[PDB]
Amino acid sequence: MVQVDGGRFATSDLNDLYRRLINRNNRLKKLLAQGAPEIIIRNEKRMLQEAVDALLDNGRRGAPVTNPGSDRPLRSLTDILSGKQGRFRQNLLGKRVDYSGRSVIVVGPQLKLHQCGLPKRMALELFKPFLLKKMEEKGIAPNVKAARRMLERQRDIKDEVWDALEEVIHGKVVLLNRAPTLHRLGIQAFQPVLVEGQSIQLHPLVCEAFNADFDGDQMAVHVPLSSFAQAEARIQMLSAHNLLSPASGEPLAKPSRDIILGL
Amino acid sequence: YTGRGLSFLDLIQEGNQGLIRAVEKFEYKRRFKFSTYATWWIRQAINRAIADQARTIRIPVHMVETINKLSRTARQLQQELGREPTYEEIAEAMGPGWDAKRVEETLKIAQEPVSLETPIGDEKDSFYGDFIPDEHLPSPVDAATQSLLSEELEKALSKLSEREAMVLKLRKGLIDGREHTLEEVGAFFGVTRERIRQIENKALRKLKYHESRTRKLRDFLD
Amino acid sequence: KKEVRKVRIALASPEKIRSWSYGEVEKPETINYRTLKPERDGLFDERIFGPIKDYECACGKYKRQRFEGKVCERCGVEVTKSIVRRYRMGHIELATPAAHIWFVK
Amino acid sequence: LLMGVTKSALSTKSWLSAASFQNTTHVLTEAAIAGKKDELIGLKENVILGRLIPAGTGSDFVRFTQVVDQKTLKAIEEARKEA
Amino acid sequence: MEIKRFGRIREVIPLPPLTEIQVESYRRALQADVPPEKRENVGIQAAFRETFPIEEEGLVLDFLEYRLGEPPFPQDECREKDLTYQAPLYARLQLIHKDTGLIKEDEVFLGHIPLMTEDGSFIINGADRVIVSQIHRSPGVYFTPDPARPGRYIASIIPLPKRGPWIDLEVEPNGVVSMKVNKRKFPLVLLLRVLGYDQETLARELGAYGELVQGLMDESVFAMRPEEALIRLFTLLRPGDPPKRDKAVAYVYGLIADPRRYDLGEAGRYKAEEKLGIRLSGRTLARFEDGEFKDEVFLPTLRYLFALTAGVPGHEVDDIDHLGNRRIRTVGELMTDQFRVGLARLARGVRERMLMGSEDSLTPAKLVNSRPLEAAIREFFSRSQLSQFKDETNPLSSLRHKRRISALGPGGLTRERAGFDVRDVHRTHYGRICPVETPEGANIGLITSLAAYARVDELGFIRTPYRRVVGGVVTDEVVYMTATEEDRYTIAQANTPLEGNRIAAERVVARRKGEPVIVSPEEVEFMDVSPKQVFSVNTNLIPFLEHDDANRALMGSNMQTQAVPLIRAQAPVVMTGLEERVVRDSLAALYAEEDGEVAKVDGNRIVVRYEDGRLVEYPLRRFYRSNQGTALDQRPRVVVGQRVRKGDLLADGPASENGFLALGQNVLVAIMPFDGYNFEDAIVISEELLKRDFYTSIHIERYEIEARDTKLGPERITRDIPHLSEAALRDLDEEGVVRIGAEVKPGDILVGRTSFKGESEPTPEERLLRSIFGEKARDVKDTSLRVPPGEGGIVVRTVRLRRGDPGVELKPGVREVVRVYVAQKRKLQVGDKLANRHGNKGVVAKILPVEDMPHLPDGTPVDVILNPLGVPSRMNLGQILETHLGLAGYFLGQRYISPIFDGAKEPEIKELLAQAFEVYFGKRKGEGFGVDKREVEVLRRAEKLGLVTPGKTPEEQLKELFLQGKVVLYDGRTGEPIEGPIVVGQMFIMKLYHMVEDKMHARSTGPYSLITQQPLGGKAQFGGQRFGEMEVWALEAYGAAHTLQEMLTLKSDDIEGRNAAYEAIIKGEDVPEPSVPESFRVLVKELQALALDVQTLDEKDNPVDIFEGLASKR
Amino acid sequence: SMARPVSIGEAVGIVAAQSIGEPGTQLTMRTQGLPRVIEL
Amino acid sequence: AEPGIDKLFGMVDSKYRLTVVVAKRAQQLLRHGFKNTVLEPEERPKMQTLEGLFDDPNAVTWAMKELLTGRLVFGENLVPEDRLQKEMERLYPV
Amino acid sequence: ISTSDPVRQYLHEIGQ
DNA sequence: CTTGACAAAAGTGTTAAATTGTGCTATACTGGGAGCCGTCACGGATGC
DNA sequence: GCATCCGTGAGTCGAGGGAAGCACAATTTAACACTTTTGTCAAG
Ligand SMILES: [Mg+2]
Ligand SMILES: [Mg+2]
Ligand SMILES: [Zn+2]
Repeated sequence: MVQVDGGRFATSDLNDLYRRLINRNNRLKKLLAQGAPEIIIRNEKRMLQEAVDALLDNGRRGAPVTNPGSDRPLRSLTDILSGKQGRFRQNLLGKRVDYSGRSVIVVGPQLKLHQCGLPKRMALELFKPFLLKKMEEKGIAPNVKAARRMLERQRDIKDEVWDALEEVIHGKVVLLNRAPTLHRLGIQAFQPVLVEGQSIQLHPLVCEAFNADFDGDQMAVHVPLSSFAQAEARIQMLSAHNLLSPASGEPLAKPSRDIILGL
Repeated sequence: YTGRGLSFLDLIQEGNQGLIRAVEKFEYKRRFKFSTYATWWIRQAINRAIADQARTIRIPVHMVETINKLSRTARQLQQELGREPTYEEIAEAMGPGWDAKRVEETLKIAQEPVSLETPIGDEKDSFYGDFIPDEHLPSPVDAATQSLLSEELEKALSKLSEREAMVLKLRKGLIDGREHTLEEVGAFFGVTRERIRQIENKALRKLKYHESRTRKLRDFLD
Repeated sequence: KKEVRKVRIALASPEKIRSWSYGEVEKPETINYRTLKPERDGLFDERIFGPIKDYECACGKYKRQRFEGKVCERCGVEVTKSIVRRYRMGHIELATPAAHIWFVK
Repeated sequence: LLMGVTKSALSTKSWLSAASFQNTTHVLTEAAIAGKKDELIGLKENVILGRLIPAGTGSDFVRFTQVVDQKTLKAIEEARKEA
Repeated sequence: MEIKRFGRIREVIPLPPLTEIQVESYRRALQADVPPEKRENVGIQAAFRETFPIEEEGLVLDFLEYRLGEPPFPQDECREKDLTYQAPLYARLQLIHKDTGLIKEDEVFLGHIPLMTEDGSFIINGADRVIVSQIHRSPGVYFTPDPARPGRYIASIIPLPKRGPWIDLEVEPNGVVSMKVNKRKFPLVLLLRVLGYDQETLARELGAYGELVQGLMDESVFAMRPEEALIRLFTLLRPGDPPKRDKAVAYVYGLIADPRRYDLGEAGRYKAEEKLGIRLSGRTLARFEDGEFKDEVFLPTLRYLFALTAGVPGHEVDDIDHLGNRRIRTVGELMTDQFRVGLARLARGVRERMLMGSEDSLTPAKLVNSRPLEAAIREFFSRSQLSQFKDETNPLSSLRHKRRISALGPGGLTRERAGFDVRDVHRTHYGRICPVETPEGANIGLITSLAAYARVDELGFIRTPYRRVVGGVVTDEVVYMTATEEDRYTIAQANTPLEGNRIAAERVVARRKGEPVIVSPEEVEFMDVSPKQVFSVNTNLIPFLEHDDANRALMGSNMQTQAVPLIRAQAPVVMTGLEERVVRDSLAALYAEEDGEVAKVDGNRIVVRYEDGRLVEYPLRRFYRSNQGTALDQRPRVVVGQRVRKGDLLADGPASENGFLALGQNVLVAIMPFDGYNFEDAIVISEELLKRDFYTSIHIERYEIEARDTKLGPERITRDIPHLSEAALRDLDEEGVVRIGAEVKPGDILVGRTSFKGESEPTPEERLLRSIFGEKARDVKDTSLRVPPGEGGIVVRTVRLRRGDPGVELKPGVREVVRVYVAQKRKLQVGDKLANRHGNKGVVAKILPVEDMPHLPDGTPVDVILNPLGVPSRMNLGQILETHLGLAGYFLGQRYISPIFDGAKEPEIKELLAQAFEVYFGKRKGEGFGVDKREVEVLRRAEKLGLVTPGKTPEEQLKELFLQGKVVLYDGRTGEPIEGPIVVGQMFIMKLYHMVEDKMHARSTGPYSLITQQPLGGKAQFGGQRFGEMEVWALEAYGAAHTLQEMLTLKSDDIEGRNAAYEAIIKGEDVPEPSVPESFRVLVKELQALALDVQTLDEKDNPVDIFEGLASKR
Repeated sequence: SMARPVSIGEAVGIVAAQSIGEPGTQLTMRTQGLPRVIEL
Repeated sequence: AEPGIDKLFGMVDSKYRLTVVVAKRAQQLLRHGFKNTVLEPEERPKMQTLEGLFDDPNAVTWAMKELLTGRLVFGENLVPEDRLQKEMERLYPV
Repeated sequence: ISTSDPVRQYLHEIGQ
């Protein structure tokens, strides 16, 4: 039962289900203590059973319990743990991740097969802790807090921050992702190249693997952190290393429309 | 009484409790029919149950009556003036002891909590709880800067003497977690309170001198 | 210390459910409408599920980690980390037994 | 016996993956009554627990490989075999 | 720049008012101008006459009339104060005491009716909204074939939505006709008996078909009295309730004979009379009069069913997707339905109040509680699926949104439970619903657009116009007619040749019941008005539509809506003729009411002196922010003293040039690959476009902050924010708000606000820091509003609403609210999406300097380079023809109006290209320049490709290439020509609303969820990217176990893991080994809450505590 | 993917499922096409 | 592609073993501040900075180059983890 | 009366 | 390193005031109300 | 042989979305003089 920034209270439906269960249980206890007739006690016991049911699995038996003033069924534990929006498929099998960005993709014909065009501001935000460490190493900032304060305001960023960022990303790779990830090459590791602009530059030869054209497709960027993650991305997930299709064994990064036309 | 926060059967059971009370307190010597005296108790029990159990955040009965009276007054003024009344009119119509501020506070009190599972968009896949950040647990940045401040403070206290650093770390609660008093630190060291405050002041001055000569601790002050 | 290798799921007896619970929830009250503090014996009771803020009881007599693992005699709230509020469960003692719907429907 | 992919997946020995696939109530009730113990063999269970999946670099065949240079290895062998 | 018009079809009637589907429907619903005694029984008047009179039964509440007052605030004030543009609604009611016979009358304030603006939209809570019309199955009587059993038919009686149950009549295998109501089947014999029907009547009426009547001659209940038959039926319908005569008759009357609970509808009644050949007295299945039930529709329905089963020639099954069987509920009907629901709730309240209280001392004002009616109306206008946030990126966007037809919504289909049949293009969509315009994806076929010439009639059926053809001559008589009426005639095509008015062609292409046929001129009865009636307004704006594949015309028409207004927007060179009408009917531009002279011209207002002498001042909407953030401004197009006639343009609206719809720019386009920067729909543009400010738009963003009351104290909007330097507060004024005109970047302060800090003792390290620095902790903290990352611009407006202001209804506890409007001028950049009307879309991937772009031999560089490889697969050849005509117009200095399916053909385009080449090469010849050497090389290569005739002079070969639409194009980088001639022309390209500026997002750390502690989602919340199941599968397939574990734990919800990882990274160390996710702990706790003992074990089966001892009871 | 003997530890089940399901959209739908694969 | 990636794949029986060896060597290099490297001063990976050429801070690149040189021994059950860490600390104090 | 409808079942029980 | 005061911030009892919880009202009143088909189609399982 | 019940139906993204009183007894809170301890400042 949290208080939002506006002072309003937001609570879950489990609180309502628990309140109904407790009210019915206490009223049954009072009725039993008063020697109520068998009809009243039977009705209250039946309501107690139905409240327990609604708490455990709302809507399984009878009319779903809804919050008064609305027709939306209350979310029970079973609904919390089941379905596409349940705990398993929404928070366990898949999660939202830190050090992740997203932007529109454009074609980079000058890129190498293992390279991508990463915007400077996206790289600055994605590699923020590494950038703060590098800034502290040099004379840009005295400590990490001062570096973060410097990076808070766009007009306070000096020109050496970009040099430090270029130093940071050296050797590292990022995972480019396009949805839906139908096969495994829907996520590919690329060596980022800092570019001026706001759009991600994609190598043409990987487009067929990504099923990506440039009529408005967007891609996500993920930053592996440790030595294991970087090694896995650079060795196993690198675009220049996955050249053949795992489905058939034929090349998947191969010449495409304009390349084929010219040749 | 349906539609006021309690389901039909809950109202029925609360009225059953009221009926039991009416049977307990009924008197047949007065030659009145049972329904006449039982209706009072049944309605009483139902209304009390609505006042007590129709809100997730429970509100006392007197305050519930105040809210209901305020809503009735607002509705009457709204239908009489042909527009939504402001707080001044409502307060004036409520009576003495009521101003616009009290009406606004009562309306703010009468705000029911909103469900965290209320859908946002047309698909109904998104909900309120997906847009409410958790501001209780410290962020990784906050924990990191707390650790950095602790490390820098530990390094800064190294330049102090062996006993002065202990005095400051005890007075400021850096060891046991809670601040100690001068008499308590004295009982720990056998020294009186005045000497303790003097040595703490001297060590604090030394720390200020070192900070001025180095400026390696000012950024953490925000 | 030891690493998780298996995950077992089984029925919970009433005794096990009571052993899980740090206290019985006897009232449907969630929080006070005026002070916004949790109500005693309610769904958000600090005496049951733990303190709202780290190392501080409801009555505000113990407010530091020096008195860790202590339960205040004035308020009954354990002086510990507030994150236990995500892990400490309660229980409701039903007047009459109720069947679990998962084993019925 | 022959069964479809859905029935084969829902009748797996691990209740975590079966419950995270479909029929969560049914899978969980059968597992709870049978007292089933999930040995964390496949990939979905490790994902649910956030463990290292038993595939790729997380497989026991390659996970325990040790890398060591000439000088330190010679130092260890000489310092131990001298006894 | 003269305009040349193509086409031979003469349209007899103009386009109807494009927004009439909204405006006329709402006018009929409200009837606010017609006097009360002359109001017809439709709309809210019908709702009043239906729910009233209210009788407890001696209190009777009778309704006499209603009226709508003037709105409390104007539309601009409602938008500025977040109000609803509505008019007060009062009802005149009389309370009659049947005992005494006394009447007391007073006017009761029933509430507020939202008002429709002149353009056809509403202002709900200060936001522009559109009520999308809903298509559904028309009520009435239908006869469908039974799929399970061949040769059998089932009759369905369908009332208005939520106005009665569907009635099913089916001939069962046993021979007994069964009636199905409310999922319950019972013998129709019983209900037929309840309607006062005997054996002889049935034998006489339905007995002329065969054994079917013999299946309806069950004498076991015929001799049974009607009363006991009615009670028996009541027992069937609801078993268990004690059988009582009064309860049973009330239930049956409510089910089949109550006008207040069963309503067949005007459309339903009309369809029933048309199909069954009868005349319904009302709109109910039966009438209850003289204490008895009289049949209305059951006997005709059963007679039709029996005759259809028998096989009579005159009866046929009903196609439920036939658009004569599908009707439209416009804004008026939906609002009336919700008003009737609210009025029924109010009637319930009035009935329950007159039961109590002093029947002697009661007034209509006391009985009537208007709160339910207002609640229903506000719910309809706010939280309805059909009440959609108005799409006003450009005037065409709003025009489309007002003409959209949705099969979804309350009472319609479901996005997922809709099959192929409901989504298909029925043959009756011709001229009534656009076939190509629909949102591709999950809503294809479910949302469509009304056709250009189509109009919805009184009953809700879409009618289309046809010209009457008699004796072979096509008359100017135009008949608007529905699909069911359209099926009865042979309708010719609008392109049929005519010698004046006589049909000239001997063979005429026509339609008979939607099927194409070849008929004689004497067999033609009707003709199409024009090819425009088949398509919607958006699709009618695509020139050379006949050369585009439908899948790409869909994209082009949809993207015309998403184009943003441009500061230098200009109308297309090749037009269809609807641009002026679209601008005129969108009400974005300003026109003269009558003939007059302009008195004053200003950027803010235009004052006109009309002939009658009255001064009329028209304020100009300047730099107004639309719902999507685009700037909507009107620019004056007249000068002081200029004489204007009636309807003359006074000021362009957004995206309009001299009254013509201007959604983009006319640019010089070369169709050729360029260094892979055209790869896969990518677009190359010249820097010259940015130099002269083409594709430059103005976008306004609104930032809102509130100063509230809090238990610790009130939040103060002030310039004195603790712990900030003068540099941060430089642009803030004395009141704490950023000054108007200041340039703000991300991280800059817009409104300064300080909030009282929660009472909490500081950490001992902070206390030692404060003691060392001797700084007392302040009582307030910075909670000011700052510019989010990736945003900024120029502060152009500040709005401050304070509590107690006139009309400002702030929420309780909010002292004040401050809104900052920041406007930025966006130029075209890499990642921005361009498109054309023919479905060719792509993002800008490269911006070249002028010296790098290919250029004409005269030195003119091209503006845009398009990849030709996007043409063959998409089969949208209209862009090529537009490019050719644009090249002709560019060298001839003229624009073209070529209507769709009747316009510029290739010979005409080639003659225009001949004239264009004449001027383009005569200029060169007069200037004293022959043929380039490199032009000669290109001509040699072209004659090797067979593009030019061998043996001709270079000038003639160049003319041939120009007639083919190709020119000798030079490479700006090398100076050498492109080895082949390149199609260079002038094409109209739109800059779409989808910009990389609003789509780029990145995150290292930020907000986390309350329960799962995982990062939030969305750029607005500074959320992370969802790494769903398929991404996890991709990592598993790659074998990246550690990357997957990091994404699952270190970067999502391992609180200790993520904190330690961030701390290690900022210290220059490697991130530590992760731990158990918090989501798994939540899962375990929820499973425990379900009374399931979930235990994590070790190698030796001993329990392992994943909660760190925080949940173990000592 | 490498035209060499498979390395021990590869999640070939996930690769198999992704390989089969990727061209599922290309299968015709109109006992034939994607429904045939689903019933198989 | 990574330099010498074909040789790295051919030096191990399973590519994931190659990844594990590279990552473990990179962590060893990071923990000891690149002082345990088997690369000669002319073989150390370098990056071009505005000031000039400096040592490459990416430990994965160093590990891959070291594995290419062939002066590293990788396998299973070579030496005890505690003893290996202690000896590496002793020879290369950090 | 109706097993699935609690209100109807209660009304039937009290009607006896 | 100590007393020897002393301003003050904190802690300690009672009390009058709001604030909140509980009982009671006697003509007679005695079984609800919102429902309402493009009911979603289709396999899998149980069970008559 | 059929009838009934149940669970299932792609991904990512944004955008806005957000019957009632009235009396009376307990209980809690605020306030308020007073004792403190808790800091300080003064010299010894
Ligand atoms: Mg695309
Ligand atoms: Mg779409
Ligand atoms: Zn306490």
